[PDB]
Amino acid sequence: GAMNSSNYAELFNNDIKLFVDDTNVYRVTVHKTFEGNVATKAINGCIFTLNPKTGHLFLKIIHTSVWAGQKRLSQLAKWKTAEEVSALVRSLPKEEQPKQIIVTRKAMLDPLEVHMLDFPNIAIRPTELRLPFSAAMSIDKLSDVVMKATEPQMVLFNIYDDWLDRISSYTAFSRLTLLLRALKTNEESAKMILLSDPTITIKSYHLWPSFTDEQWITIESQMRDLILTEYGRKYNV
Amino acid sequence: MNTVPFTSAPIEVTIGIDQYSFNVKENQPFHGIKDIPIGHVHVIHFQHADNSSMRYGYWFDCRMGNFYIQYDPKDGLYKMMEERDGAKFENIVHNFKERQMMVSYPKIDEDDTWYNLTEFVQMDKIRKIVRKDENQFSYVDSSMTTVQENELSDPAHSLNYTVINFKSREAIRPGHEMEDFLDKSYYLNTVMLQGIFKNSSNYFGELQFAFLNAMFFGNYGSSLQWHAMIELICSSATVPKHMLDKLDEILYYQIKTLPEQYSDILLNERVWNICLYSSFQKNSLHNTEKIMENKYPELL
Ligand SMILES: O=C(NC[C@@H]1CCCO1)NC1CCCC1
Repeated sequence: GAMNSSNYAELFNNDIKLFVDDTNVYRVTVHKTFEGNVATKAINGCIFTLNPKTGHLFLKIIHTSVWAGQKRLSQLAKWKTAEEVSALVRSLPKEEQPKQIIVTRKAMLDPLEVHMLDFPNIAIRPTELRLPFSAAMSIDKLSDVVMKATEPQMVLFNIYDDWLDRISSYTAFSRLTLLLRALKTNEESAKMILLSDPTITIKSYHLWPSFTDEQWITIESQMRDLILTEYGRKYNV
Repeated sequence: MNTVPFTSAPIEVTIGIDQYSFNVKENQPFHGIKDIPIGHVHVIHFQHADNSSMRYGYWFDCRMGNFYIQYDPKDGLYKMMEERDGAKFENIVHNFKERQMMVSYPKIDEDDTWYNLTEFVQMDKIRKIVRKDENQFSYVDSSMTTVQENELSDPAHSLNYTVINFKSREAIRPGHEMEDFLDKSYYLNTVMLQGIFKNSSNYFGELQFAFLNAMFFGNYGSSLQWHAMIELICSSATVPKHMLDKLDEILYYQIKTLPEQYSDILLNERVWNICLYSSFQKNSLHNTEKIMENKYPELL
């Protein structure tokens, strides 16, 4: 069944599961042609496949060449996503394969279902949550690897850095979704908060800065304030 | 012209014969149905006046034997039986006709409705969907489930329709996931037509038989089967031209004959809107589209 606020802690039990977000797979800039018509130009994209318990992120980079000479690209993007997720599952040892894949957009259900027919015991689930995984390209080292890629490439990251040494998965996922929600709602301000202080650095082997526990509390409060303000503006409340 | 005599009519019942129906009162001197056109299958069906649930009935073909109906007070229903003594049967039928105790199959000469609804339906195929090999006729009722329904519980009493499942290995070639799911032509033409049904006539016969079971008995699984077989054709980009033309005629008469009051439960909105307006074959079912629009514009 669908994943929602009510069964939220299922994400952090010991059944292997993956979120799959396809929102950055097919990315375009829109521009005018010499004749004054509109055209798109694709840029590199990515599938965001995330184990919310461990933080492991399988970032499959989608090179613009995959679209060459293809029609109905937004529909193709969903099947390409499902093809690559299915290939990822096949590549994993049996004991690492997920028991559930949760797609962030319901239009991925049928493509993934069809690509996963060989895994009848892997449940493909939609979600009612409005997760901010589109903002993954606001994380500088993920954006940098996607844009620099010259060919299809699968790269492994831990999106929680070392946080799990000190906090639980539930708390780690809440921090991640807060940071991403903030980056989605007002990227410039969120990034200002994260990097204002030059003395706090990002480890060469990490995605986020090396905050102490106390600094994280301050950071998290600043992201909350950001998100609430932006909202009052959105709705004039 | 053939006859299905009735031993008696002990309980009040509405009797249908093909698309016709008559009311018979408790212990009314009714003794059967004559002038049944040879050359087609037929269905004789029943709904008791006391129990408007479980419509039931029998598919038969008078070229395959002499059949009659007899009420069974233990099992509480009108049962079809075969009379193997041909002299004894002719004698009974001649006496009942002489005494004019039989209704006449009420075919108008101009009317091809029943032919058009049963064009591809064969008794030999019905008896493979309804397995009861000791009888030459086949019982169907409102409640019988299909094999596909069972997979998702008595096998002897199931409808063994061909299983169609758009998200199945059978339907989807490895490496053609997107192609085969969006264009079902290879599942239609190779898997189903060439492989399982062998020809389009057998496919159309099962489709027509499923529709008739849905209409006459309100058999829900039959209704599912009918719509699935429609959707498989409409969702294929490559369909022989003769099949599309014939499908348009098949569906036209099915929609024409459907009771107006039953369109809500017997017609699936999604399948019809997709077949007539979104699918590859949206422009290939002109007669069917025209009667649907003029008779059920609400559904669409
Ligand atoms: O490669 C690791 N991290 C993944 C990328 C590198 C930049 C950040 O994300 N870490 C390994 C090196 C030492 C520990 C394991």
